[PDB]
Amino acid sequence: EKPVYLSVKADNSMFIGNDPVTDETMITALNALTEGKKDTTIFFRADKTVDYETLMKVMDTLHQAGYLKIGLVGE
Amino acid sequence: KPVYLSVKADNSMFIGNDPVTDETMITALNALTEGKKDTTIFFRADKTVDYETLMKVMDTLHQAGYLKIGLVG
Amino acid sequence: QPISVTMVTP
Repeated sequence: EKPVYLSVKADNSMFIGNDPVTDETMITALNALTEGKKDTTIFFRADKTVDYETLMKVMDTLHQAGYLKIGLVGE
Repeated sequence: KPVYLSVKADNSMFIGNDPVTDETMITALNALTEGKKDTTIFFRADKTVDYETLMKVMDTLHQAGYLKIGLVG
Repeated sequence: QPISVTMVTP
């Protein structure tokens, strides 16, 4: 059970750990990593220039899937 | 009455309808909330506001003890 | 409709 690190790059590619994901494949990836434990914390980080519209699309996808424990990581 | 912190594309920021800056946001917030750090701060931003700006605001809030954040789109 | 988050920094 490794920490879940979701990152969004400036070109809007996304990763869980080193595993590439998109908004359409992210939940399948998370569910495999967490064994469906929705109480897992999702630690989210993004490049400085990633915008609020992009962040909210990711947050909405996590939210609708029942991932309700989200930490935003700053540098 | 929920507290809404808004950040616009041009970097202007508001608590409710009242404008603030990064250096004045906490004193305004504390005056509004009676210093109750359990108040949820609702955050909304223009679509183009970037993560670096969001994190600066979140850090100012966190250092002041406001831990409960709700992001609205 | 809000998404509850925390801020995590080193």
